[PDB]
Amino acid sequence: TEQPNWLMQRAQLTPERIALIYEDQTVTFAELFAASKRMAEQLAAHSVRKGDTAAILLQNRAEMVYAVHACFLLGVKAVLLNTKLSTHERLFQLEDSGSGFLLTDSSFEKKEYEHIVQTIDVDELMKEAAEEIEIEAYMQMDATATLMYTSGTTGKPKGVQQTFGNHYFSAVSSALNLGITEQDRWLIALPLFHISGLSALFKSVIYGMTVVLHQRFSVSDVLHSINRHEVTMISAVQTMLASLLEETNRCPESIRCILLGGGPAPLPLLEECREKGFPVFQSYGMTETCSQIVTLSPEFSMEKLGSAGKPLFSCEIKIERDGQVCEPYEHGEIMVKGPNVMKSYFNRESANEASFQNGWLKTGDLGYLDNEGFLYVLDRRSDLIISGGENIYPAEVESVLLSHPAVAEAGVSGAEDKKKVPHAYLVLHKPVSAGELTDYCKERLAKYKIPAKFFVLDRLPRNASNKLLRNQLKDARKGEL
Amino acid sequence: TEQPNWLMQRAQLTPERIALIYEDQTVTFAELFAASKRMAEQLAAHSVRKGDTAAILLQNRAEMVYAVHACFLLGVKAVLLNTKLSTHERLFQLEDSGSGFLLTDSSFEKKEYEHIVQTIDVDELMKEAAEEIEIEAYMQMDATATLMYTSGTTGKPKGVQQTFGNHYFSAVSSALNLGITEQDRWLIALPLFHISGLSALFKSVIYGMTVVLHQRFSVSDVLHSINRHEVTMISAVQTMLASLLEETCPESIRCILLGGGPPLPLLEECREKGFPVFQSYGMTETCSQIVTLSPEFSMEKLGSAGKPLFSCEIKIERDGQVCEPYEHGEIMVKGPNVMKSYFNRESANEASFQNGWLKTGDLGYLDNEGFLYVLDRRSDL
Ligand SMILES: Nc1ncnc2c1ncn2[C@@H]1O[C@H](COP(=O)(O)O)[C@@H](O)[C@H]1O
Ligand SMILES: Nc1ncnc2c1ncn2[C@@H]1O[C@H](COP(=O)(O)O)[C@@H](O)[C@H]1O
Ligand SMILES: [Cl-]
Ligand SMILES: [Cl-]
Ligand SMILES: [Cl-]
Ligand SMILES: [Cl-]
Repeated sequence: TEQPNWLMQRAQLTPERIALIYEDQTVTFAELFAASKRMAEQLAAHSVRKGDTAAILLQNRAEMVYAVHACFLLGVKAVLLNTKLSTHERLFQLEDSGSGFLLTDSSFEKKEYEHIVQTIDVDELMKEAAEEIEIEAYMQMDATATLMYTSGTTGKPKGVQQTFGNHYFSAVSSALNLGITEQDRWLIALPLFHISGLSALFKSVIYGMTVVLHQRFSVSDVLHSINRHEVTMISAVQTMLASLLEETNRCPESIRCILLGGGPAPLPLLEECREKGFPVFQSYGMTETCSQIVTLSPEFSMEKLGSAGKPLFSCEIKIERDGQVCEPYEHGEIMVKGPNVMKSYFNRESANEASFQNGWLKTGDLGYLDNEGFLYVLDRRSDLIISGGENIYPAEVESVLLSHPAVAEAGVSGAEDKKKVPHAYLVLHKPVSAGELTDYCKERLAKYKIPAKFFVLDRLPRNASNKLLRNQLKDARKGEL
Repeated sequence: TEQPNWLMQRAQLTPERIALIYEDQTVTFAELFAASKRMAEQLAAHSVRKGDTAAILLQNRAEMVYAVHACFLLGVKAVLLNTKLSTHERLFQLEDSGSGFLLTDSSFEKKEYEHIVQTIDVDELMKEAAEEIEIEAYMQMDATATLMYTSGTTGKPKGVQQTFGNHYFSAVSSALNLGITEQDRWLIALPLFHISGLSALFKSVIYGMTVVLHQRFSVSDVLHSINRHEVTMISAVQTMLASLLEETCPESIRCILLGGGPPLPLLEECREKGFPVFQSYGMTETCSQIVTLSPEFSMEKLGSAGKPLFSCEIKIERDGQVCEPYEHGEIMVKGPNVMKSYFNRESANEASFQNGWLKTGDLGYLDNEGFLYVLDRRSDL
């Protein structure tokens, strides 16, 4: 039911291992526990009470790391806010979460939220003095540690309640998938308010592993940093990976693991990764699962094109259609289970009752398993297009459209015909003929899947997580033929 | 509260990794799961049902490993009997544990136990046909997996109830401690009925790590195995460590896990000849080690057990209050790898547990830097 605070214990065990390398600075676990302890004392001074909820609105900085751990030490549910949310979107999550506080800095417009929560400035806060406190030495495994909002393109975002046990099991289960050395160091250049970034902070204290932290992704800063600090592990999305490949001949020899999240990698991209010696682990997972729950090892990259792999140890997946488990290759909804799967959505009775079934979580993702149990992810249930009687998965068409030389971004929505039909929306680099494109699709897609008409834009309607909002491409800009 | 069966999931994930190296043979996890499922189907034919208690009396053999897993797959508590005990020490434990079965072989006299339990001969048992069964695909974390008796110099042995949870957390904590590698291989030449040998079996299937198994310890056979199979981890008692060092330390070996008492002569020859020896403190109650001392500290934290594994806790108490460094007191352990309760010992359970902590019955102190020094059991003084 409880473990010692990971940071306190990590500090007690290996006080002088590096916890955080951030720009110039290095921070030891002892230092990090010290920083975090005093920040907790300062928050304690501003009336932040055990059992409260503080929201965090910060770019990737050492202070954000301290704030997360400080909340832990005070016993305060931490809400991680996407910094690219609109003012309105932030306000909703502040209200919905029941935050009493917003810990932000001068880089945001604090006063915009003062009317609903007690705003606090990470840097103005740190200067202060306060009565020292006796910290929570124990984490309760079933307590909500962090709340994180989903960013699906359907509906109002849901707060995922992630327990200390969730995070612990995520970290452990991942180490059994990837192994762990004392020489391991992990580069995080993704936001810490997304679970790919946040979970690394917990991997760190639990493994006693250094996290090298970048505020943003810039390929040269990362490559330098990789070499300056002997980085063995990096987390990436497809675009960060594409950039690493074009900026290198071979893969930096320090790197032993590239954890690719977000979506599949197109066949040419992986094939070069194998050629240039890039050890790419593809993965599937979500906010609901506290980072990855399924992974594919490099040695299966080409052999299992399009697969997210197999579940981590202690975890399970299955595929279901109307209450019944699906045969191999039969499309259905992906369901997940394991000690890393979230408690429940916060304050969402309807979604909870609908998304759970006997300890399994319904992910909202469509997919299937092949005979060996590898998982293939189709994309969201909600974006399904039944054109004929048959199903159309937008991610499939977008993929074929995107692989074209002249296509920059592709989006597929289901319009109407006296028979729903598929429409494409292409951002372009070069110009491209609708005949030149229809025949690219002809070669690569069943006829009924191919986009009826084509539209063109300069940008496609994305939410604050860069996710394509399909319901809304009707419309923005002008499309020809 | 539940995990899929470690062996089943491990066989699903990496079917052809080597589970077991024993003598000639090697057994893949797919094979280990097939063998353990078969044996479990054969036990079921002999009326061994879910919720029963089976004792196991065997030397280190591949067949013992199957038996352990067959119990898990059946939902059957496994009692591991020390083969070097007297028959009556064994009969006491069979009665105490409520075993309905004893799995053993020709090496032992079955007729010596059958007036109390049904006896089953592992090798005859295997030769038999059996209908297929629906195995137990989940381990409940809070259920007893194995019952293992205390080697009590302090009176009547107690059955340590070791949960699936305890074993898992023990294996996970140790990994956080030592690190784990695909290339890692662990040699066991110690008895499987002691927790030090048993726990490798669980490490094996949770990590997906090969265990190199050895019926007994003979320096020549062990060093030949170490090299032929590139062992990286090995579990050893004080005696075995003297014997191996006297015959020279293989580059292949990365960790030597030492168990039992704390010898200033001994350790430096290890450092010199190049032995990465990890000193440790554990008990049956903690389902393996709960404290370890890295080689980086042998000199000079002399006489120290080391520091608690992650998730695990160590304090030192006298009267009913916390001692200070370095003031002596009774060592008390705590953590998810620590046994819940002794089997059918109401008095000893309240005696031994003060608020989530286990009174260890050993005395010791912590230094300024919080390392553990273990002195002697409080009993004799
Ligand atoms: N490997 C993958 N392949 C396809 N879709 C993915 C993959 N990983 C994540 N996703 C999508 O991203 C969602 C998780 O979103 P988030 O909570 O924002 O990380 C999942 O439900 C999937 O729909
Ligand atoms: N390094 C050590 N120093 C002192 N006593 C030990 C050490 N290792 C094990 N023991 C004793 O062995 C007991 C458990 O032995 P066993 O239950 O047979 O594993 C512990 O309670 C300790 O008292
Ligand atoms: Cl380590
Ligand atoms: Cl639930
Ligand atoms: Cl025999
Ligand atoms: Cl071999």
